[PDB]
Amino acid sequence: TSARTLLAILRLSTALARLRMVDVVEKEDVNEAIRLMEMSKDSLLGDKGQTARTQRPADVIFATVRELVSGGRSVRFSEAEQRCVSRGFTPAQFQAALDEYEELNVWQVNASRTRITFV
Amino acid sequence: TGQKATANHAAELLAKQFCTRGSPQETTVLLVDELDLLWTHKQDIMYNLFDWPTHKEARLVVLAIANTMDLPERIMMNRVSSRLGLTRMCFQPYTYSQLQQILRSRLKHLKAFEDDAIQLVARKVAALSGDARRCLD
Repeated sequence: TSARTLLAILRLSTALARLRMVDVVEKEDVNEAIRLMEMSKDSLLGDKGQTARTQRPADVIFATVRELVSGGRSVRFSEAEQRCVSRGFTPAQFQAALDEYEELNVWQVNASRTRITFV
Repeated sequence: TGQKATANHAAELLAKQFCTRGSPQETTVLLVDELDLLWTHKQDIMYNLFDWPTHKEARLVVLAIANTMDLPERIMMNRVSSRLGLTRMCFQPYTYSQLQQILRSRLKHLKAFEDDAIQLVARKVAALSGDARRCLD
């Protein structure tokens, strides 16, 4: 991919805008233009480039705690929930997710489960 | 007994004493440690040691102590692993709930450590290798 393929992308932007008898371009003429490019480059090989990702119900929870470890050590248990409930994380799944990592020796809590500190 | 000889003068008397017909013995116990140091080129140290308690008047209980379990099928060859048996029960390291109990027995009446610091020390050692010596140190 160099400067030769840069001008080829702008050339396909007018191939679909002239089919609707209009003089403007929309988002449909852009997504369909790159669709034929991704299909052509995958046909030159012997397989199709895909991806694999499992929606873990506890993958984004550990990433939220990382925002408080780099800022401090004695992170309050009630203060860490000020950002988890913003996107829409249910608090019932957070109680079952702490034992998934505390059992494997990651962090530690107290008897009342109100103090969390990254070891 | 009390007689001391060498590796040949004594090694020949112990071979003829185990096969003595008409002499009672006692249920002795043999406790050996670190078997890889006794390995020789002719393999005449670990092989003949296991064939002693496999006789008639032989009451030897060998307690072979080593490290990993794949030693008879790596360093030792066929003759050593043959006359031995598949009675190798390995010992797993202590769990997370076991390290907090052993340290609790030692500190039964020692009011000097909080409950938040005892579980923290036993947590790092449990994730390393679970060694019983790397926790109390």
